[PDB]
Amino acid sequence: NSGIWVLGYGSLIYKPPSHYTHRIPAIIHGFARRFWQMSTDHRGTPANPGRVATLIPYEDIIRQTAFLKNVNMYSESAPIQDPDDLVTIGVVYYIPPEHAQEVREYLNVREQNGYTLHEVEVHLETNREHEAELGEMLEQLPRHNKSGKRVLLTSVYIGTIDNEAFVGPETMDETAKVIAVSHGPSGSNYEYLAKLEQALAQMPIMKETDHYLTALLETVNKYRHHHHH
Repeated sequence: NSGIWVLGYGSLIYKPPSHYTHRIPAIIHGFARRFWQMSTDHRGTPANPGRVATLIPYEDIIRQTAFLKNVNMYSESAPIQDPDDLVTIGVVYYIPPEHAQEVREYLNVREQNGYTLHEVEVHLETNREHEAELGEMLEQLPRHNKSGKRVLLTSVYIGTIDNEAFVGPETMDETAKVIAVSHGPSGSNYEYLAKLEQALAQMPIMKETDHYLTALLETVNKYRHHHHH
């Protein structure tokens, strides 16, 4: 078999697949990350479902007024004019052939709650070590005409707007109250958001932006420790 490239944009950024051998920062164009997937098994419960991350493609954004309004509200590029105006940061992992089959099965079970497997293009933000170890591969990837970055086809888990766990569109006030208090077998819903925002904030990817995630964390923090009990 071949190896696999797996894109992480939520908890896979800071709780990675097993056995990976490369981990590269990745610019995902044409998708917005939203906390519009409910979690009844990890970060919430059947009685009180949490919220976890999913990616919403441009082609779905432009099919509902509520989605288009929400992306413009939080984006510097408002009004969003084209798919490349939507930017989400993540990382891509390489799993070598010897482990790809087993890691795929682990990730399928880890993401069982409504995610499906897709293939998307990302722009790589490589460092010099990546360029030393993977230069022969990078030279064979196309360079994007606008960004000048190498473009890589990578697999990705996405809760599509059709899946049973999808709760979008949801206003930030409603999403933040749920994240502030939900808690499941994996831990608090708050930890999932806070670790994701920290893992992105601590990535050495500079400004060359969708403010949703930082706005969400700010709202969650205001609601935290102000529950009725």
